[PDB]
Amino acid sequence: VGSESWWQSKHGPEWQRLNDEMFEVTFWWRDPQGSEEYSTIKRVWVYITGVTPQSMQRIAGTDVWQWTTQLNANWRGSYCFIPTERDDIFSAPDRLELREGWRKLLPQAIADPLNPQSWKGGLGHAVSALEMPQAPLQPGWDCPQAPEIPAKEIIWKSERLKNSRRVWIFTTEERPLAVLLDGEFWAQSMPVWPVLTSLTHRQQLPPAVYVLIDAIDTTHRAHELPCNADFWLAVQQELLPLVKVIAPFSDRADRTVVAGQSFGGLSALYAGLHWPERFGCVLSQSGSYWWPHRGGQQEGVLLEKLKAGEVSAEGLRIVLEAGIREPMIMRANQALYAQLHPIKESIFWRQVDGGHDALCWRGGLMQGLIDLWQPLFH
Repeated sequence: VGSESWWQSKHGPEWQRLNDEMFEVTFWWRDPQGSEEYSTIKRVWVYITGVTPQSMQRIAGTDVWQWTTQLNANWRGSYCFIPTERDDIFSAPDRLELREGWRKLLPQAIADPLNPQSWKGGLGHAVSALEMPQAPLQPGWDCPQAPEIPAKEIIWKSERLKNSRRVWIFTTEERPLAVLLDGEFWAQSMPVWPVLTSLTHRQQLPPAVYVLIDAIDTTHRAHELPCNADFWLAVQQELLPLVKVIAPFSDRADRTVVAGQSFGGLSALYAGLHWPERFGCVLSQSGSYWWPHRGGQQEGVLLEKLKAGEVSAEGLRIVLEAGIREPMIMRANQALYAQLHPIKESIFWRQVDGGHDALCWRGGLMQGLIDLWQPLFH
C-alpha cells in the first residue's frame, strides 16, 4: 500500500456490492509530493456531480489519500478531486458558504489521474466518469463501434457573426441532417462517432449527416446559444449551404434535427419555433429555460413569449428531457412542457435519473435521436 507497485494495480474508483440497492465506493489519489512529511496538501476534496464537504484522508506515512462513500447501484455521474493546501475552507462542521467554498476550490480541480474515462467537461476543469453496475443503459455508448471513415473537420469563418469556429461533418442519399450544439464536446471530449456508428449498423438510426458546431468559448456560447437569431441565420445561410457541398442531406424539416444540452437545449427549441421550415425535430436536454433570469423566481423569456403567443411550436416534434438531480432546471422544463399542452402529442417528455451532467446526457442524446427519427423506419 503506497509503494509504487501498489499504485500500479489502481485504475480509478473501486466499488463493492453491499446491497441490491447500494454499493460502497472507494477513491484513491496519489500525492505527487509524498508523505505528510514533504506534502503541502491538507485536503483532497471529492466533488461528485449531483452527490458531492467530504475530504480524503491520508494513510499516515503514505502518499495515499483515500475516501469511501456509498452510491446506489443505479447511479452514474462525473466527479473530480481537489487537492489543496487550504484547510480553512469547509472547516466548520451554509448553502452560501458552500457555493463560495466551492467557487474558491474548483479552480484547483483535477480529473482522476488513474481513471482513463476522463475529459475536459464542466465549468472549466477535468472530470472523471463513475458508473454503477445497475446504471441505466445508454444506447450506443454501451457497445461503441469505430467507423471506417472519419468525420471531416472544417473551419467555418462566419461573415455575419464575424468569427471562426471548428465544424465537424460526419456521415453514416436523402439522409436526414442533425445539428449538434456544443460540437467540440461531442467531437473531442466524448466523441460520438463510434456510438452513432454502432447504432446505425444496428438500424436504430438511419444513415445520416451530422454537423457538430463548435461553441468556441463560454462567452461566445453565452451570447450565441440563448435565443440569438443571428447565430441561426448564419448557420442556415452560411454553414448548411457549405455542408451541402461536402455531404448532401435531405431538405425535409420533418427529419432535420437540432440537438443541444442546457443553453444548447434552449437554442435547439429556439431554432425550431422560429425556423420550422428548416428544423422540424427538436432535441432539448436540461434546457436552460430560466434564461436570462438566474434566480428562477421569474419565468424564462422563451416561456413568456410562448404564453404571449409571440411564438408558436406547431410543425414540430420535440424531445424534452430533464433530470431530477437538477431541480431548478426540471421546474423550468415542467413549466415549459405545461405551456406546451397543445402539442403534448408530438413531444417526448422524459424525466430522467441524473443531473446536470454530460455523462448522463450522452445517453438521452442518442435515445432522442432514435425517437425523432423513428418515423423514418415506419
